[PDB]
Amino acid sequence: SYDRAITVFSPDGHLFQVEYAQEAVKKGSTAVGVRGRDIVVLGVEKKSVAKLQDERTVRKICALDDNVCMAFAGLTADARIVINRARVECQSHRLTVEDPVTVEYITRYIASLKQRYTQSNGRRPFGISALIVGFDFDGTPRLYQTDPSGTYHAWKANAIGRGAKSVREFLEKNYTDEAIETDDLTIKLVIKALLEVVQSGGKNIELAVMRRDQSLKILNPEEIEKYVAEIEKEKEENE
Amino acid sequence: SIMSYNGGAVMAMKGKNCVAIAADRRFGIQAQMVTTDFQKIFPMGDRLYIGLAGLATDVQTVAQRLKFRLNLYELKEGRQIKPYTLMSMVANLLYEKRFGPYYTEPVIAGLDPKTFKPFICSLDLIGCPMVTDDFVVSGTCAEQMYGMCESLWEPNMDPDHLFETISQAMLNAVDRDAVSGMGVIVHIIEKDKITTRTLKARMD
Amino acid sequence: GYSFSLTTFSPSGKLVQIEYALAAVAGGAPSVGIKAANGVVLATEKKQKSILYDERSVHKVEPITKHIGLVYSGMGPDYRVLVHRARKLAQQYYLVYQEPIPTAQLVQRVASVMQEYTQSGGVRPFGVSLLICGWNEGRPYLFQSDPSGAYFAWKATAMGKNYVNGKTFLEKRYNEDLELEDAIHTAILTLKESFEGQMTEDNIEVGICNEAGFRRLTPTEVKDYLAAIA
Amino acid sequence: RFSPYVFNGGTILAIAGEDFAIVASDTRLSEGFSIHTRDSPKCYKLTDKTVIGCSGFHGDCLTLTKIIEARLKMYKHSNNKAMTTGAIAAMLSTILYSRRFFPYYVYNIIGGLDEEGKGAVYSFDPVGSYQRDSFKAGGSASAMLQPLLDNQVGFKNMQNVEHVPLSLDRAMRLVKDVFISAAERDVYTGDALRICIVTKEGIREETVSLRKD
Amino acid sequence: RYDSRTTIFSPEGRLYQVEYAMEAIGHAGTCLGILANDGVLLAAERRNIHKLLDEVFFSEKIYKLNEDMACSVAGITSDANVLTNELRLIAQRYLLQYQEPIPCEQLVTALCDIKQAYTQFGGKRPFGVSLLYIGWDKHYGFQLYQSDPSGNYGGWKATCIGNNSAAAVSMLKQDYKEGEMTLKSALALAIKVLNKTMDVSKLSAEKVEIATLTRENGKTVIRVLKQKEVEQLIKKHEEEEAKAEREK
Amino acid sequence: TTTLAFKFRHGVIVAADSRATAGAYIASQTVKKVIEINPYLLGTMAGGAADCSFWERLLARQCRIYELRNKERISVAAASKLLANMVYQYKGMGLSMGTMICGWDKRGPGLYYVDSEGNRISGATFSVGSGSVYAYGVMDRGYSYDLEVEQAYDLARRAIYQATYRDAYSGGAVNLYHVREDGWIRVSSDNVADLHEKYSG
Amino acid sequence: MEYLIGIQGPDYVLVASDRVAASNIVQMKDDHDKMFKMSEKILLLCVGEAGDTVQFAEYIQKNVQLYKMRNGYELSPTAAANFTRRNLADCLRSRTPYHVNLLLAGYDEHEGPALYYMDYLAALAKAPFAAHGYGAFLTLSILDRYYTPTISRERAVELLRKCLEELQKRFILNLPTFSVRIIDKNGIHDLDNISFPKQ
Amino acid sequence: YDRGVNTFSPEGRLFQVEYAIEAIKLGSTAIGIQTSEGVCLAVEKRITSPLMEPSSIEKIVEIDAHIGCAMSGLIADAKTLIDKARVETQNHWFTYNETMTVESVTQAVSNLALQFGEEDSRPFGVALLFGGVDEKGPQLFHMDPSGTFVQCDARAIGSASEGAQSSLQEVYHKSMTLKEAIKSSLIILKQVMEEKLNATNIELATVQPGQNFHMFTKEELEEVIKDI
Amino acid sequence: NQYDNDVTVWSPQGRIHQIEYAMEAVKQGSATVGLKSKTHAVLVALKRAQSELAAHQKKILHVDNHIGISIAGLTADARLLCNFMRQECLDSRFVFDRPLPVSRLVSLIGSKTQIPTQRYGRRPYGVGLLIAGYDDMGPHIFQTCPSANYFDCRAMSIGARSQSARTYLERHMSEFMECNLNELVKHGLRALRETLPAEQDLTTKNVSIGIVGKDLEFTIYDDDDVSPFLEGLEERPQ
Repeated sequence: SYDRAITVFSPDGHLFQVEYAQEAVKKGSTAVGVRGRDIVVLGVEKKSVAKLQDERTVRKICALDDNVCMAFAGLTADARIVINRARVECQSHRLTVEDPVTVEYITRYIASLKQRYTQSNGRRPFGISALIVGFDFDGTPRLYQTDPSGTYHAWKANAIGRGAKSVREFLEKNYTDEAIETDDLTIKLVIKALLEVVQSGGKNIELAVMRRDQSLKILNPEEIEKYVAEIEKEKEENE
Repeated sequence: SIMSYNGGAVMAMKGKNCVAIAADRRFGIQAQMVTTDFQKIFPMGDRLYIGLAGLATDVQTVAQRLKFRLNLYELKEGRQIKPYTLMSMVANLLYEKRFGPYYTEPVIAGLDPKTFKPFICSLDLIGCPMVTDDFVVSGTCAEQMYGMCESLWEPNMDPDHLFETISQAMLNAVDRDAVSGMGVIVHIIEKDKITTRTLKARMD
Repeated sequence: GYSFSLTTFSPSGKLVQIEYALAAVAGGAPSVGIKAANGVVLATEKKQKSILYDERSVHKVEPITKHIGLVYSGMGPDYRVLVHRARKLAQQYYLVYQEPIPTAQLVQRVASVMQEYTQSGGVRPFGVSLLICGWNEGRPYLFQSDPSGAYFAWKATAMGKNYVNGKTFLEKRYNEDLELEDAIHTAILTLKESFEGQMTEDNIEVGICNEAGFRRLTPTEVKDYLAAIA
Repeated sequence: RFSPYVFNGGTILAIAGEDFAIVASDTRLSEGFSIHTRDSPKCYKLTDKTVIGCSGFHGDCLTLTKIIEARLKMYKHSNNKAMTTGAIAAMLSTILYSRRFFPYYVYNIIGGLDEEGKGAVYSFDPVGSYQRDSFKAGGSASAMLQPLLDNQVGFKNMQNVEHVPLSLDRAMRLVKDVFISAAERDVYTGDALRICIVTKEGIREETVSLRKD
Repeated sequence: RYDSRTTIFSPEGRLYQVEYAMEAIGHAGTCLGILANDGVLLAAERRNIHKLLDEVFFSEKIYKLNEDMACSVAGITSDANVLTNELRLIAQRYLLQYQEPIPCEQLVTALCDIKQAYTQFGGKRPFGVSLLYIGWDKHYGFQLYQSDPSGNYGGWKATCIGNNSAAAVSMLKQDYKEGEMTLKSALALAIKVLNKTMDVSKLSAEKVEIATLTRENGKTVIRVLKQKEVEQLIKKHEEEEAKAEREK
Repeated sequence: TTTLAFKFRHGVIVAADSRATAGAYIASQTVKKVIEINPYLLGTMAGGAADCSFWERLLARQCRIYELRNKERISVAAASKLLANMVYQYKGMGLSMGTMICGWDKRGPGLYYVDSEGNRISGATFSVGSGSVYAYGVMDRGYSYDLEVEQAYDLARRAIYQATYRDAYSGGAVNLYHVREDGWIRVSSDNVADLHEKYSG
Repeated sequence: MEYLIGIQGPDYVLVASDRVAASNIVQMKDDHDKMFKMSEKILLLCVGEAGDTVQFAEYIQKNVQLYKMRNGYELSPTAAANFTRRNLADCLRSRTPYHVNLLLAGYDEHEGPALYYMDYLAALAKAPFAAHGYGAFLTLSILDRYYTPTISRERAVELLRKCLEELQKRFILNLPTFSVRIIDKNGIHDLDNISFPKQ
Repeated sequence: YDRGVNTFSPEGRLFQVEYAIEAIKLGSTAIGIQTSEGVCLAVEKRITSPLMEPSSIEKIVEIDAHIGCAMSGLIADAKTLIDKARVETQNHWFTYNETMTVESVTQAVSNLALQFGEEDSRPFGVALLFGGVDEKGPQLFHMDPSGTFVQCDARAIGSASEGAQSSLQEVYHKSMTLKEAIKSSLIILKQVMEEKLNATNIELATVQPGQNFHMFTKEELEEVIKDI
Repeated sequence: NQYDNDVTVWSPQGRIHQIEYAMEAVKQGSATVGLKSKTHAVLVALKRAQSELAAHQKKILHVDNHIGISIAGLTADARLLCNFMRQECLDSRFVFDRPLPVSRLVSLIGSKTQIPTQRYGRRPYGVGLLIAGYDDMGPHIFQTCPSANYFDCRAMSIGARSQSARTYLERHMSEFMECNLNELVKHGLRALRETLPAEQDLTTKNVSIGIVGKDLEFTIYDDDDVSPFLEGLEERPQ
């Protein structure tokens, strides 16, 4: 049971050290994200503040360019490097080619950076998994994800973190064939999906939206408190 | 020449227990002025200044590289820097660009950090130090500044007559120069305090 | 299983190989350093195996600059490496600043040299601790480094074999101020504390730091102190 | 002091036929006011359907010819087939541009058959720009040969003359007549005339003498 | 087992060499910093105060690093001197480039990227050093930060790290102040906390150290206050202890 | 050498001559000075023969890889920018290059101008060459944004004819390309001696 | 050759350039832009060689945007100006020097407005007004005549019009149109374009 | 013994490359057939989620406008080999004004299929099928992580490899047509996959001599399914 | 077995086992037979099918106009030594403007394969080269080995079960120097048929023949021009 090198194949053909990095993702905070008609949205599960520290330095959602977003899991040491690297590449692309950076180009860079970083010994792979959301490529909303093996991949709705399997099974019974228009309805989908949190405290949610033309809009814990109230109010009417 | 591209004049003079330093204010390309508030005297700790003259690129560049090496020095040692130590530091920085040299000629003036002893020196553009006991000058209008200082300098002078001597030296020598002028600033420092005055000069 | 390499930890504590290198310092020759009011006294123990060995060939008390001396307790051949390193490093200060390097400043840098051999992973650390002395800006100084890379400042200390007896001796034996001469009389008395044989002018070797510079003693000078030494 | 170039003279002619190609050159090798040899043909059979000519500085003509023959073998063991006429012309432009800042002083003309069995002529410059033509004349006597071939082959500046394509036998006497007129007025031309004919049956060679002065 | 280099991952799956490094911080000294309006402070513990030493530096835990920031330290001394020489050299590189001081967070992220990078590349030992940060800037004023051997950090209002620094946090939450955060209220809180951790009775002034950082007319002075004025701070706490039991 | 390019309501018109000289000696009369980069891009040859031929072929090598990776054609502003950065690395080493980049884009028509000095500029009308200044007069007198298709064909064909008349280094045939939304299309290629009888009457 | 102008106010910075992109006799482009929004309160004006203007100023353009995305806040106009000077002086003693002339216009929330001057030899200056090009000679003495430190933004546009009409009179180059910006506490506002009916 | 590529067995052999062939076996199946009218090609998608966007899963990529591709095994190793194979045909056109032949594409690809320990890393985990129409007509090739390059007339790899190849030798002959061989292919596919075959489980790719465009089928595939 | 890990480690008997194992990799490939007359050197190899409808993997490959080689062992080290082989041949054409002597080409191969048999970090080349050639002194047949001991020989057969081919060649090696081009070839492919199990036959699709001659460039025949060679044979003596 040799699991102590990254360049060795198992006799049934596996790379267990690549496989062990994805177990480190499952100890991370959950984050979901859907794409809408025009407005995309993503939400995170924020852990409890320990009463004696500032909370503007626990940032889990960042923007690479002015029109693309980012949510991750895993461990924050390896996450900070990939964020700081991808801010350079989406900026250096704009210099070499005068367009803004598409959402598909920047995920190939992050995946290829995690790709070549797997192959050599003495390079412990990045134990994070990212979600890249942006309605950037000419009015078209897209969201992708990454993987510690280095495989970028496109979904229409997503969940990561601890117990994402419950959320992914939840969305398939919830994400209707009705494309949820009236974008507060789409936000009400995510807040209801994150209302099936591991704990669902109600005051522990940070959602971030983008109306495809503005900048990033972090919601406030009075507007987000309004949407939690109407979810319980409309659920009481169903009985 | 390249030294005559922007002009400039820096003068230092030793007193009894005090020391004075002065410079002009004009910044300009060869014949066209630009502004009259160009800094050429930089503080390096307390009771110890430095003056730079020559190419205005290397004036701002050397003053930032020297400040880079000074703050690393004053943190590995709790003490401040001695005036001889700064002169050896600057001459090291200039000689590293032996064949690509910075076009500036520094002037260092200051007191001893422990005692009251004044200190003046000046360097070449490749780092030949030169300590004196009366005055040092640098800039384009060098020969005008030698003619004034050889006649007006006295050995043991109070801070009153030291101020009046370096004022009359700088006002008369710079008005004979073409590419220097537009105001003169004077720092006179001593053990107790630091006095900075600006003089009423010809703005032509 | 952790005692064979250097680049990894133990699950509870600290590095094993650096602790084993400190065991080599304890098996060295004894040495004493005493900081007096006006100077610093170094003293060591120099016994040859046979009568055949010349005593005037290899020295222990060793100058670095004109005011900086240095001894050790450990392995002699590793000592000669970082002496020659500390020589060349002392000149590089003097080429830049045109001023003799203060004794606090070498020990910043010499410990950073001994730092670098504790890195990965095919080198061994030193097996030498040091005692560094000097009289810079009136006040004297007495420092001590180690193969880990730490560095301190003693009033008086001792290293080598039977140091714990010499620690308990000098703990009882130090005051705040004596002169440089009385420091010499009490530095030979503590070297005599753990000794085997007749202490002559060649069994020991002593160097001092005046404010007038560093110098090591001649055997005639060391005889006349050891003559009528308590 | 040392200068790395010298001029050696020479004249290269190529004509793309309907199903053939004719490449001709003189054999005189000169320098300054001297004759090194009277036997130095500039034709080089690359393949069975491609002949190249090289003029200008002779030391670069020997180097550039040996570079091309190496890369023909490198193509063949890597691709199990021989290069076409158009593939060599595309390869040579990269080779000539590869020394853009220390150039070959060589004028080049590649003549040969295409994949359809028709003539093809590619002219060049010392830096590596090329185009396909029907006929080109390169070398020292190039200015003495282009205006005549425009009259006979291209039928330029002629009124009420029909355009019959050039047969093989008519094209032979055109090549033999232009070098006789060129050898009278040019000093870097004479002593022989080596002619190579590329058809669908192989490569024929033919030598006609010229004046020896 | 999984006792090899920092690479690899364990199954299930975590990083044991980082855990051995982060756990080993509990054998170090003791350092802490407190909330303050118009100021910030640090406190630390003298270890090994045997009487044959000199204290020729008079500043051991504390390193004034830029001009308006300092830091404590806890862990291996060999790795401690490497980082402090690096970290001062980061701040002057920023100052050379912009002619403005480093704004107290991207200094911290610059070091934590270096401290991280020995966990990914083999074969290096991770830094067994945790340390604090105090400073002032243009954007947020007085700040506190908490370095880790992993390369992770966090901005705190009052924290502690070191030997017995698992129960000292409980007294900080029991004595949490907000709004009222004056220095004399903050200095009086600090001597009480070290009294719980240190089992040395009567709390000798030679066993502690207090460094403060205030803001005065645009200077940001840094005070490493001497042993004479620690005495009025200790006996004030000794006075308040005897008075507090008069209700019983 | 004379090239011109202008964009209007119905796409972009490209026209050029075909004479290449060597000193006072005419090398050829049938030089294709409009380099067909793609089915959707066109480039010109103005100043230096092998320099404009090489770097635009290297650009055509580059844009195809961009299309295979991203499953989408490159924009005109992007292809102009990539050519500007490749040439700028050899600045001062003696390259001659003055080409233009033409093509339809998602933003519409596209017309950029590229020097060997690094003058990447956009615009509506351009004319590059030795006889370029002879073309700016006759084109700008007749230019309108709302010209017809057959009218714009007669404008560019006239403008090359007036340039080859005064200039000595311009002659041969007159090529003419038309950039449409789907792709470029070759219009015609006329000899000057045939245009001389038409224009004189 | 081409022209820049730098009128500084008490709480605003008025900048203007020309719109000409000539090639050695002809004037290829008459609506050219020389204005580079580095940030939401910082402009950049660049005049120099044919290639060095676009290559250098876009290198500064994208590099200041990296500071914004990575730290979350914006550079001051002082530090943004003093970063550019570091990049010319390092790249000066090399085989590839840049030959451009710059001036910087910024507004600070703490320091108010600011104007900086830059030579191709990388010298900084803090000026109440500046200009570049050959037209800088004729015009800045007019601007030296009627300048008041406490001037309103309506007088400054009028003083700009006085400054440009004499360049229409005694300057050999054509220069018909002039684009104008303004920077205040809100941000970069674009004023109307300035053109000239000559006769 | 094995534990590393720099080691022999007493018998042969690797023992490291043998394990790389095993990593192919858990990939998805893929069938390509060479026929004189042109090369058809088929693959199975194995979609997990409905939220999972289907066209982000690539199995047929376009190397050049006359050469297709098909893969199995590790996707992470595959994206490197696809990237070079596009560049190698592109450089060959740049210096020869012609299209690289299908056989000589894979020569350039196999030249770093075997570089894994031959420097001065591990072998790859991916098998490939290359189909194209060059000047010798239509061609179909196959490689492996051991770089062993070979020509096949109708090949099937991935999982269900042996189960396909036994059934695939039954129906193949030299005088097939292209429309015959497409429906001959997906009969084998629904025998060897587990789901009911529909328009979302598989995708096709055909290259023809006169039809260098359209190495694909886009919902004409629905018409082929009901023609079973 | 603890000495059986690296090329560097000697055994306590003096035999490095890693070189001994690369000899066994040569026996995994198929058999191939080379021989020569006074004027003609002919090497004949045996193809092996991968499946029923896949093409047969080639063995004989062209190097230069006077040198062609056969192969046995790993296909990785096959093309790796081939690219080194072709590079050295055209350098003598470029520099000296002559073809290489065949004998001193093989000494370059032994110097090539020596270094990875001594330094750590690289395996030996498991490969089975048979070389035919023409220098100025006539035809040559060479073999190599992963132990870098290259042998001059007049007939040789290596690969799987290639001993039965060697026993045929020893009782006919006197006949080889005198026969012409024609039966020299079918002296050689009478030797391959004893490296076959007796139930299948040497067909057209599974054999290759390469001939280099004194006036003949090295030519590879396959699957269509083998039929003028396969005529005029007897059946197997069963």
